[PDB]
Amino acid sequence: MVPAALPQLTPTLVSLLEVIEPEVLYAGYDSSVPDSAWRIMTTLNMLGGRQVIAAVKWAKAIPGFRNLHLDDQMTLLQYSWMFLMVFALGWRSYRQASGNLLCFAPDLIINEQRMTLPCMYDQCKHMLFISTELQRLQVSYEEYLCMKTLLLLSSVPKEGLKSQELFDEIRMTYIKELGKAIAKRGGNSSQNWQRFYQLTKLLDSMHDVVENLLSYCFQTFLDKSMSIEFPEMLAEIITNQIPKYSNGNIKKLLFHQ
Amino acid sequence: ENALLRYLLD
Ligand SMILES: C[C@@H]1C[C@H]2[C@@H]3CCC4=CC(=O)C=C[C@]4(C)[C@@]3(F)[C@@H](O)C[C@]2(C)[C@@]1(O)C(=O)CO
Repeated sequence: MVPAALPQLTPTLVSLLEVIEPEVLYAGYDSSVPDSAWRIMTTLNMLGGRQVIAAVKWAKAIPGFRNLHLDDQMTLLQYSWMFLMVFALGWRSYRQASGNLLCFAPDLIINEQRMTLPCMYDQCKHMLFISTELQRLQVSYEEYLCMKTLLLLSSVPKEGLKSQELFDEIRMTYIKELGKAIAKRGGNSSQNWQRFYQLTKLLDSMHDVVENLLSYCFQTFLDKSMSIEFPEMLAEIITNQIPKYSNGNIKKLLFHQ
Repeated sequence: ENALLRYLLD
């Protein structure tokens, strides 16, 4: 038996990331519904809006984020939300299912049969991919936390942000934090170099994954005849994101050529 | 155009 206590923070970025990471949300899933791709998609979007609200609260607590121009803050969240949602879905699916099942929430796990329904097959393959890479690379929780912050900071307007210099500084702090997370494992210098290379390749690969997923998100959002619903938060973000995406304004910040 | 997200951020 031990007394109740809050965990001990330390003066490191990863320690703060651990305390501000939002708790995993339950979907409040009514599993009595029949299996259908359209119903599943709506359910996922309603969960997604709740996760995005939690992610906005998380971003506000990231050191320096709130010091960027308010427009930069909105833009970064509009450009990165899908990255944040898919990477966290990847983490849950890796930790709970070794990347074999889509773990949206503890009460919403999409199995192989459901993932292979006619109109689920393609999108689920894309959604599950990053989980298989987290599994392959055996990513640690500290590595994951640092990488997830880098994803908030991986896409910017082509013309630059209003607070560009500060943004570059913040981004470099998390690149360095990722290196520290890798190094803490106790590998030698060569292994550290190799692992940093592999994890930054993984970060870069997120852009093509997200392109695959935004194609579904935007088409199901726009074609109202499909009757796939989105909550207000998400609908607003998507409404604002599409014009930037389609005008080619979303610039990816790649580590590698 | 960004009411909800702006509200959360403030
Ligand atoms: C293939 C796309 C990509 C999907 C998103 C992938 C990321 C994600 C992780 C979650 O934990 C909850 C909801 C989201 C954020 C999501 F799963 C839903 O929003 C449904 C989504 C947009 C999609 O299934 C649709 O476009 C359905 O309309």
